[PDB]
Amino acid sequence: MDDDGTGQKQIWRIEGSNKVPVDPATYGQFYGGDSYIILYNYRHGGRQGQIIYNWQGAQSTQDEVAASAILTAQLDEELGGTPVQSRVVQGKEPAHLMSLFGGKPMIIYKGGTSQTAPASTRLFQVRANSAGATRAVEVLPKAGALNSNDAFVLKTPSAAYLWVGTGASEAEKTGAQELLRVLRAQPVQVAEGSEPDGFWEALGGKAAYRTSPRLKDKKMHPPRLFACEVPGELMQEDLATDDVMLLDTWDQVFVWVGKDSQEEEKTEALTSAKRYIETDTPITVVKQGFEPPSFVGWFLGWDDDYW
Repeated sequence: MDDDGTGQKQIWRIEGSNKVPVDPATYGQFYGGDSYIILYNYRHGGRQGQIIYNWQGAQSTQDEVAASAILTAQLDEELGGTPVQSRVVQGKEPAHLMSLFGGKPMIIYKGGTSQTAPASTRLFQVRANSAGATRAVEVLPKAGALNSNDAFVLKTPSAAYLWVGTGASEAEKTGAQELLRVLRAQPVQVAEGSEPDGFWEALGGKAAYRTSPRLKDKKMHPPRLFACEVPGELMQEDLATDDVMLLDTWDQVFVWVGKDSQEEEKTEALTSAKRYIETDTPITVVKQGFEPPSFVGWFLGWDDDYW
């Protein structure tokens, strides 16, 4: 798709069985535990058209999802079934959808509706893909949560650190700032290995986080997650508990084993890992629930309570 995503849009959130208008002041912010609908109006090649994006966060419950069905179909009917439908999952947003925010990052708040209240020790992971689309995701305000490849955003109602990774980009730098903007707070530009005392004091305590040689390093052979090749941003949900996943991080290959996978799966997973390499490196095996900081690092906004 080629449109610049600066057309007139409207954004509802699924609340029970209805869609309720989201504050236009806050378009671009999204609760991860909530589904949304975006009527996007655009003119292009002399012809107007509409796009319905049906966004659904990672924590979004099945009843929410099922309700967005009726809602979408209704909305669609109202407009005379002309708009182009597209259901989207947190992290698999197409370029177009990510451009709908005038360059601003998509920020995703932990929690959502059932509207909760935001715990003001709150960590935010900030990652950009190749094309620059930037996502700002809220992780648990712990300490082993950080990684060198990203920029991160801390907050206490006292201090507000913009933690930079050594493999972070300007696009990742910017978006952290743009978050702080929305978050109404004043930054303190930290780098990796130059943290104040109060830093780790807010994280709960210093702990050697999601770090590695390929996560640390600067000039990016990107990560590549295979089931037994997952497209888009590498999410925790991407990890089917009844499967073995290959995570090739280029100078390392992991073999993530799902809790409920059969044996022969792990057995040829490994076999496949070996043939995958030798047809142009550690083959570290990791079990579900037992994820080393070096594994979890590559994922966008990992939860430990997740399962």
